[PDB]
Amino acid sequence: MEPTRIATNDRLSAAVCFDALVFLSGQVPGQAEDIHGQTREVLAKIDALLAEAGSRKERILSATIYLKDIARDFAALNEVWTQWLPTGQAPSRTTVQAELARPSVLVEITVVAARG
Amino acid sequence: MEPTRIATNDRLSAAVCFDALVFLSGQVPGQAEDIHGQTREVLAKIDALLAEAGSRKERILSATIYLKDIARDFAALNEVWTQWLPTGQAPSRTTVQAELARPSVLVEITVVAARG
Amino acid sequence: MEPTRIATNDRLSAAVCFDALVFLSGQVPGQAEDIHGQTREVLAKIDALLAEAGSRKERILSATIYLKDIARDFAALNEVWTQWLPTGQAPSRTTVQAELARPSVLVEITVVAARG
Repeated sequence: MEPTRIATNDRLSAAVCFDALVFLSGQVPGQAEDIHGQTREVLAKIDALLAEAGSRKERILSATIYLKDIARDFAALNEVWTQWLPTGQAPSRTTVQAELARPSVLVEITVVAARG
Repeated sequence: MEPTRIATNDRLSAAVCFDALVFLSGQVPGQAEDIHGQTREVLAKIDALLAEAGSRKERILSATIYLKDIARDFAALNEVWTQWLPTGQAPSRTTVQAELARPSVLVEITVVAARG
Repeated sequence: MEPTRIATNDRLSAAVCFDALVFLSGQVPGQAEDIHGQTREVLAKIDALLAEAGSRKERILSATIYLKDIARDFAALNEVWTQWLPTGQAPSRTTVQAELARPSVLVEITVVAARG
């Protein structure tokens, strides 16, 4: 009956759990400068937060994927994304263009998942 | 306790169901080139997925509506949207501008709904 | 087993409740023209809708924050946002750039929360 939080700072919590649902903050890349690397890094951060929250990649319910330049980077995003997903178990998905908080960030992904 | 999926490909599932919730992938138009036609087509695709997932238009919980050109197309979007909705039963809604994966796509809508 | 609605018009309901979840429509500012004022006003509108829906600021699960100009206004948004949040209880959050329905709107925030 109470939300619980993982990795809280003054602006956000990396994850909020409520009953059987896990809400992740939008994840941004690490040090990669290129789209492939950055997508890999975002997805790695998501996989770790899912684990910490009692979920897993197979239990993702929805992902919204924000690309700084969707025309330029959609193909690379899809390549890395499809490799990362568990086979036959893709979530619902929406991919749109949006500038992110820093101009060097090319990709940000926000996930909602089911706790196990 | 397990998500189920409808129309899964290598990138996404058109719908993911979990308990009493239905998460739809962002729906894009069919063959229409114009905003009115494209909005009608997106909403038709949503109505079919709601049916397949055990929901209905009256049970939509939230919609995020992405317009390639919000200044240009907000009025047309609203015309078609309000016609399509069941009377007195509009969902929560957010409408923002975002380029979609192809430049010819003017509108994309992502819905979360309650299973019946 | 049925969604309930708060403040329904022909396009949207300000809030939709379903079981223990509250889905708010994207909230836009009041009369403020500046980013600080507009953010304060959006957050005030959210706090009122949370109250009406049986929730509260401490029970927010996720927020998506849309900025017309993320480079310009991210710092001001964060200042007001962090002041408004209950201490140690920040939600999951995603902040991206998107033009809103009127050019004078600088900020719009969409919240999902847990009913108490």
